[PDB]
Amino acid sequence: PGIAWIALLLLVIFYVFAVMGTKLFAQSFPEWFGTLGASMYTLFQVMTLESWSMGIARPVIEAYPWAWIYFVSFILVSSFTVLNLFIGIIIESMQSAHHAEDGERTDAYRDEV
Amino acid sequence: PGIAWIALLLLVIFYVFAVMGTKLFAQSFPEWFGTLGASMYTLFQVMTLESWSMGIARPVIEAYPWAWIYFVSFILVSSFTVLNLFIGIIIESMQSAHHAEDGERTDAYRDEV
Amino acid sequence: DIQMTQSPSSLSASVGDRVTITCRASQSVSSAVAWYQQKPGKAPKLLIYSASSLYSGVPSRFSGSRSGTDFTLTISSLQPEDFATYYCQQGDPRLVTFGQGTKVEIKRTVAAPSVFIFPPSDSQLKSGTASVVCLLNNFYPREAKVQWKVDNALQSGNSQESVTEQDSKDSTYSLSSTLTLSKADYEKHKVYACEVTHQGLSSPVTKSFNR
Amino acid sequence: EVQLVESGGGLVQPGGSLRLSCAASGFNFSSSSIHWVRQAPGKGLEWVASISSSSGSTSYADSVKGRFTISADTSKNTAYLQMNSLRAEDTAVYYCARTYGWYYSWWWAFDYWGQGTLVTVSSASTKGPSVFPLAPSSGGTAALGCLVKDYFPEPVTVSWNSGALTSGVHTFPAVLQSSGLYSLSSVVTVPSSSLGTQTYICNVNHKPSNTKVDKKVEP
Amino acid sequence: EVQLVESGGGLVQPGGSLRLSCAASGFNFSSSSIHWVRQAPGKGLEWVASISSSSGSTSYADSVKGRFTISADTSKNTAYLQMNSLRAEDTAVYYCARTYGWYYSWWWAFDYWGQGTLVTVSSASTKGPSVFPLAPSSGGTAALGCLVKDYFPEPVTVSWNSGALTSGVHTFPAVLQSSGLYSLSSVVTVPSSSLGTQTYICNVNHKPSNTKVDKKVEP
Ligand SMILES: CCCCCCCCCCCCCCCC(=O)OC[C@H](COP(=O)(O)OC[C@@H](O)CO)OC(=O)CCCCCCCCCCCCCCC
Ligand SMILES: CCCCCCCCCCCCCCCC(=O)OC[C@H](COP(=O)(O)OC[C@@H](O)CO)OC(=O)CCCCCCCCCCCCCCC
Ligand SMILES: O=C(O)c1ccc([N+](=O)[O-])cc1
Ligand SMILES: O=C(O)c1ccc([N+](=O)[O-])cc1
Ligand SMILES: O=C(O)c1ccc([N+](=O)[O-])cc1
Ligand SMILES: O=C(O)c1ccc([N+](=O)[O-])cc1
Ligand SMILES: O=C(O)c1ccc([N+](=O)[O-])cc1
Ligand SMILES: O=C(O)c1ccc([N+](=O)[O-])cc1
Ligand SMILES: O=C(O)c1ccc([N+](=O)[O-])cc1
Ligand SMILES: CCCCCCCC
Ligand SMILES: CCCCCCCC
Ligand SMILES: CCCCCCCC
Ligand SMILES: CCCCC
Ligand SMILES: CCCCC
Repeated sequence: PGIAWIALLLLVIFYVFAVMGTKLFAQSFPEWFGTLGASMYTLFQVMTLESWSMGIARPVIEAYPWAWIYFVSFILVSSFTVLNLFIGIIIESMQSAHHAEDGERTDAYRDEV
Repeated sequence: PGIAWIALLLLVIFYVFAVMGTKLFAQSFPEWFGTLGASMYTLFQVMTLESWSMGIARPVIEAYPWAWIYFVSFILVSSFTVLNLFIGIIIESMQSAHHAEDGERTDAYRDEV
Repeated sequence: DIQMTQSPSSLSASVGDRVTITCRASQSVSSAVAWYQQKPGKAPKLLIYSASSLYSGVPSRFSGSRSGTDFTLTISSLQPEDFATYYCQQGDPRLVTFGQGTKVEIKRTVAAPSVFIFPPSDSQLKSGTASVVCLLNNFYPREAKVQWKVDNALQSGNSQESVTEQDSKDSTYSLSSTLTLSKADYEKHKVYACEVTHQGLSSPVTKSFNR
Repeated sequence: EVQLVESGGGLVQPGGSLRLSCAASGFNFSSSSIHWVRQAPGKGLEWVASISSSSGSTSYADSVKGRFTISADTSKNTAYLQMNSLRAEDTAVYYCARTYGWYYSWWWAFDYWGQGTLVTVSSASTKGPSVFPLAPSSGGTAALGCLVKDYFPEPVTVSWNSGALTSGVHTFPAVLQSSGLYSLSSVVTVPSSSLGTQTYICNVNHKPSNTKVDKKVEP
Repeated sequence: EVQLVESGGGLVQPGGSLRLSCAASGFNFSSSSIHWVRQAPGKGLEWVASISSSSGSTSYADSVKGRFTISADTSKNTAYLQMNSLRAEDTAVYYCARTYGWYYSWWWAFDYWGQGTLVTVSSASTKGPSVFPLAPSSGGTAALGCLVKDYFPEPVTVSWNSGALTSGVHTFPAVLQSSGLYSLSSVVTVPSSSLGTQTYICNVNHKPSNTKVDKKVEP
């Protein structure tokens, strides 16, 4: 389907949280948030939830203790879009019985032609 | 209908919370969260909300007091998907008057043919 | 540029004494510091993480403390196997620095060496060059003196000495003095001796052979 | 069982290159970070590089930036350090470490350390050692052993009866012997009454030259 | 009323098998957990196994892992312990317990305990006992009773007039009598003036041999 039209929203979320991380942490953590690319990359590394993820997390939170509600929100706002989006498709996919009728009318009518 | 296409989402939720439980509790509770299978099984046992459920819960929370917001979230995020999904079907099932007309158009047309 | 200045460089305390090691950071790193034990030539092992928390399996005599910008490793009762070099660490994905290190040496009572001498090997004489090995086992302190005597003529410039690291259980030293000589001067002479002049000996003890 | 077996070091000519492998076993490699930390003979520890096994992110020290390159293959379950433009400073023992966490990642522990491998950057060629027994003299006081002379580069791994005789061994560190080859001794003390009871073999090995030599010592 | 009636134990030959049933009654079986805990004669309690009735999850002790198997049928409303490769160590009294909770599950209480059933692992065969009255002598001081000799295996359940005479009873524990059979006594003290007022029957029972014997005692 148009499931790549979905990833546009996820890149928008990456973008907005990367701009946030740039506005918040560029002066203090330049290698991780000094550019938009660095913020994108650091958010991806945190989203991996791996060793490097906690490694990035710890100094940012030592310097700015509130920073956690940044990261957590990025993990929540993202995951709850997908799920919600992913739960809407199922509803918009359970409207295809009418589509089976569509094909069947195609059969009968294109014989009449 | 495609009600088994729904259970894919529930297995995705099981998967993500099992990966969470693995990342959080594997080192400290290996028999319950040392593998992905163990995490899946332990989450199912907790979702049962039975004697074994609280039995699993108590040492995990004694060791990590925050762990409750893990379990609770697993119980919430799950149940509020189902309900929400379950409340969307009803809306997408109250659409079928147009379907009844569909069949009635099938009748009048097939004789026409 | 996160600098870690560790002190002292070397220290020597008897068994049971209380050892302190300071490591100062240049800014508030509040608890990123770790402490490591390294026995010679072996892999470093983690003693302390979080600058206070003790790694699972470390004895209770190791403890970590903090004062603002100055971290401290304390050994309550120094054991002879605690002979090692200790390192303090920073922590970050993007940069990691260690301290200069602190070598902990053990102190014990005076120990006289077991002295031995070895003749050159049979197949070693086939090389045209021979070596005489004078062994000094299980002594303390590290200072010793090995003199060579070939036909009661003292040697210089043809011997080398190698000392082991301080032992884990008895905390004593071992010394190997290798005397290299061309086979010509080996066969031209008959008396060979090494004379140990150690602190734990009243009269310098000599070991000799005759070929 | 949770170990990091590293290899690939040894001798290399200046301006050359060398690959170091660190195979992880017993834990989850992807979830961990892998580290290369070097120690030159006679100094403290020096951080070289770090990498996330799963994420692939890398971080290098300013002293070796661009010249070294750290990588990690999760399928091969092993991290790697490729070293280029090697020089005299790079002559050191390199160690492989990990941070496998949720604990140690929020502190950069590093929790476990590999055993170490030597990298000597020099011009001269490899040479195997010569193993020469050291003859005894006569229920105690029997100092015997074997000498290992004229090898280059380091190291020589000496044992006794394949690890059977451990107590009493005083394998010495090597010396230079201006010629330019390493030469060490390996002594052990036993009861003199048992000169004939047990077999006394020193199992010398020198992997740069494949010199796997077994020699018995007897009066 | 909230009870755990267990059965299925007794005598079994070494290397054999035996099934233990624990029927729950009076509470919600599914919501509870069921437990088998054993006590060998002359030691403390030893945990054997636990199971969630509803969830079906099981947990076994390392001492009996693989050999035993715990199960629970919610329709039959009963838990089960299947025992295989039985040995001399397994000779013990096994107890069935529960944790029915929201409060005892967050502590693993266990709240209620079944009454117990014996499992003796031996080679010899079943034997019924011999019930021999013990004659009195003459408003007090009348010690009478009956002896129960030559039975195997344990136990013998002695009563008096179907539980009518309870006070004054001193049913003894059994002894071995080197031959290899158990032999106990069962005494009771009454007023001597009532030797003729009440009937004194000791209702001996030995379920391994179905020896249901009633015997009166009189001077
Ligand atoms: C939750 C942390 C669990 C940590 C357990 C281990 C670490 C500490 C050791 C505890 C052992 C305690 C033994 C004494 C404790 C003891 O035995 O029980 C004392 C008390 C009474 O217990 P129950 O009502 O469970 O008693 C049942 C009896 O009625 C049956 O006879 O327990 C309660 O407070 C129960 C209510 C749950 C209390 C937590 C509910 C949430 C309350 C928070 C309200 C939030 C509002 C917002 C505030 C931010
Ligand atoms: C503002 C938010 C909090 C900021 C986070 C602070 C960074 C932590 C710095 C710790 C200083 C280090 C000293 C060791 C600290 C230490 O001993 O920690 C104990 C331990 C930390 O792990 P370690 O590796 O230090 O401990 C090893 C041991 O666990 C076993 O060897 O586990 C914790 O409890 C983690 C949870 C931190 C607790 C904070 C979580 C928030 C709890 C909230 C509870 C619910 C509130 C609900 C409202 C009613
Ligand atoms: O270099 C940047 O990308 C950058 C952008 C915005 C801000 N700021 O909003 O403070 C700082 C740095
Ligand atoms: O062990 C795994 O297969 C595995 C699962 C999840 C992730 N992860 O989403 O980070 C990585 C590895
Ligand atoms: O596992 C449950 O969610 C559950 C469902 C139904 C009942 N019940 O109705 O007995 C108990 C537990
Ligand atoms: O306090 C914590 O460390 C914590 C851990 C896990 C979660 N959680 O899985 O949502 C929340 C807080
Ligand atoms: O080789 C890898 O494992 C690898 C993984 C991820 C990326 N990347 O997201 O850029 C690159 C390499
Ligand atoms: O490993 C790094 O430091 C790194 C930083 C940024 C990017 N990047 O913006 O693609 C890649 C690697
Ligand atoms: O009781 C257990 O230990 C158990 C664990 C896992 C599974 N299982 O994932 O099938 C079954 C039993
Ligand atoms: C992404 C939201 C960050 C909020 C920062 C709050 C600082 C006190
Ligand atoms: C202590 C680490 C907890 C972080 C887990 C992810 C939080 C959403
Ligand atoms: C690609 C690996 C999927 C998880 C396999 C789990 C095997 C126990
Ligand atoms: C990456 C988020 C960490 C929350 C403590
Ligand atoms: C323990 C809190 C649960 C809220 C539904």
